[PDB]
Amino acid sequence: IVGGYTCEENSLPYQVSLNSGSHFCGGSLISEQWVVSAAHCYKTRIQVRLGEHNIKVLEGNEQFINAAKIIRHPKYNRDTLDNDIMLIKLSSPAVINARVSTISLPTAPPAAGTECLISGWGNTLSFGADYPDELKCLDAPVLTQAECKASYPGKITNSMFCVGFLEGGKDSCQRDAGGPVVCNGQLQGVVSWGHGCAWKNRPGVYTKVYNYVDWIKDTIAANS
Amino acid sequence: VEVCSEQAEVGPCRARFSRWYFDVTEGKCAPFVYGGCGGNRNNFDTEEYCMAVCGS
Repeated sequence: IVGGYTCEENSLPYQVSLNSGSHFCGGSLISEQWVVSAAHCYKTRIQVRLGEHNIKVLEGNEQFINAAKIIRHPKYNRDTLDNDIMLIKLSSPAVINARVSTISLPTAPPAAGTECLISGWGNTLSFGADYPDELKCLDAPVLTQAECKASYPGKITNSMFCVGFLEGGKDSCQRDAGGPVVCNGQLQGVVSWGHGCAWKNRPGVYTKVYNYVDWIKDTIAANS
Repeated sequence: VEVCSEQAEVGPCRARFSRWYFDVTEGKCAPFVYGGCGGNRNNFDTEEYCMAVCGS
């Protein structure tokens, strides 16, 4: 998160991180045994941590669970980043409480202009790198999917939409990918890609989760 | 066939993968942050695969 601010402890009980040695992506706890992330965060072997706030200063209340299945969207395309979404099934169901909890699936597509919360432990600078330890937050509006394809000509697909500021200075960054964007209390997108971090006229591109509530639901029933 | 002189590229996506690129000007491989998607072929999983393909 560039230009954002530090979240208060507990205020995102759904924000989850993916690990194999180090923190490489974020995630969203959507059901006791399921997490939603981006498909370019795929790794054969992932350990999902939950309830985290300071990544390198833990307290007793976090939860470490190894992924027991990692399913990427059948129509994921590595070059164009089409259908950049993926799910993770946790080997043990999460204990849901005041610091680990689920997020509702989106009941409608993201309205352009709507304010959303985007989070994750991603890089704080646009020039250079500074990966923070305390979870960061950013308040940003959905933008019209006409300015989104103006920013990135010929590279938007039916799965993507833009959030952020066209001026620049505020965005998600490397390590935020797969993390949540939550609008009016439900999960509207997964951070995916962007040319740079918070550059002028290049806002973050995110994955339209609403287009996947059917597939996400069949996948949980064919692996239960 | 000669990508070892290409820059280390993070790419458009936004993971943090630890990868390796061959640094042409110090004659060894070094690490860089890779988004997970896009980039160039001067990008390898281990410091050893990197040296085996472009070492001196």
